[PDB]
Order: sequence, then C-alpha cells, then structure tokens
Amino acid sequence: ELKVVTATNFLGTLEQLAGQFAKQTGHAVVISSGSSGPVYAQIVNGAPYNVFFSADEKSPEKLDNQGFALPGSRFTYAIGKLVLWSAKPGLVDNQGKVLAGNGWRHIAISNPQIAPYGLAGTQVLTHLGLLDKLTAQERIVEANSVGQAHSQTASGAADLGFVALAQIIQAAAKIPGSHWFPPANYYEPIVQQAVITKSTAEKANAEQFMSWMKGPKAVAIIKAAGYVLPQ
Repeated sequence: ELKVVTATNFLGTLEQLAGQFAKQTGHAVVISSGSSGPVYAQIVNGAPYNVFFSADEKSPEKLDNQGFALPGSRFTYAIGKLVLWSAKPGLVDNQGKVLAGNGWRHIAISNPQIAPYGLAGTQVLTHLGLLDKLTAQERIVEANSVGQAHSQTASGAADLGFVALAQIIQAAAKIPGSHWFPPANYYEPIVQQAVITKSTAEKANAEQFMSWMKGPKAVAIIKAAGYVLPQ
C-alpha cells in the first residue's frame, strides 16, 4: 500500500502510471496531490507519504539536504513543457502575440512561490516584458496549483492560462482550444525530481516503484503525456 504524493501537474500521468504498475505487479498505490511547495512543507511536517513527485528539483534537493529524503533516491523522472492555453479556439496564436494585447480578460497563473509551473509562466511574462503591465492591470489571477490554473482555464473562468502539456494533450496527441508553447529560452526548464521519504515503512516497495518509473513502460507513458526525459 504505497502512499504517493505528487505535484498537481503530474496527477493524471501518475494515475496512468499507477494503473499500469498495478496491472503488472498487483500493487495498488494511493495517490495524493498538491502544489510542490505545500507538499514539501507537509513532508517536513511529517506527512506519512512514501514517495514524492515534485514539479522541480529544489524541493527534493532540500528534503535530501535536510535528511527527510532517503539518501540516493533522488532522480529526474520527467521534464515538463509549459503551455499557454485557452479553451477558445483561435484566441492563442502560435507565436504568443496574444499576451501583449487586450483581446482577453484574465490569465490563470499558478502561484510562483509554490507551484513551479507558475514560476515558469511568470518567467515567460518577464521574458516578454509583460509581467509588470499585466500585474498592474490586475489581469493575472493567482491559482494555488497548476491543477487549479488548468481547471480555471478549462472551464473558461480564465480566458488564458499557463498549464502543463500533460493536462491538455489528448490520447491521439491533439490539444483542444488554442495553445502556444513558449520557446525553451523563455523560462528555465521544468526539471521534475522525485524522492523516497526516508521514514517510509515500505522501503522495498518504494524502491521497486522508483525503479519501475525509470523502465520502458513508465517512460513511454511519461512521454505520451508530453514530458521529456534526461538525455
């Protein structure tokens, strides 16, 4: 009974992974999710999780340094891809020029202090010189996770949103609405690391799952969700 907590970007992908791991091994996983910052704080506050999938390297690195992570268990399990998305077809152009105009109301951006996909979206606005203007105009609506940014954008509560590719890519590889991938030099890469929680009471099972996460079937599921893997 492995208890796994994930940054919200990776929830849907982890559900797919957990389903496949259960089919192969008979082991069931209990998934929890939240923004990377708050999940880190819950772990430091003794939350009884076995494995943590962050949306960054910083939280796993801090847990390792502070003695909360099992030594040697930290690794990069996926590299995300930031997307500017709208549920409305035709609103987001393929060069992101929409961001500099007034043809939309709000943009959902997860809180950059706690959600790495929010940090990435904020970095894109800084790269374009639009963060100050959109902040002054009160057009940025702070979401508490990229799960919430995606929810707000998917319902149209926000005309635009900065989300994870995994949240919007479909089984056939299509993406509904409209979208723009900010180039890789517009934000720092979203390098996602995982750790085993040192206090786990299921060490062997946690290590088995962490090993499986690097294997061919897990990697194929991760890539199908639009993530990349270290070269």
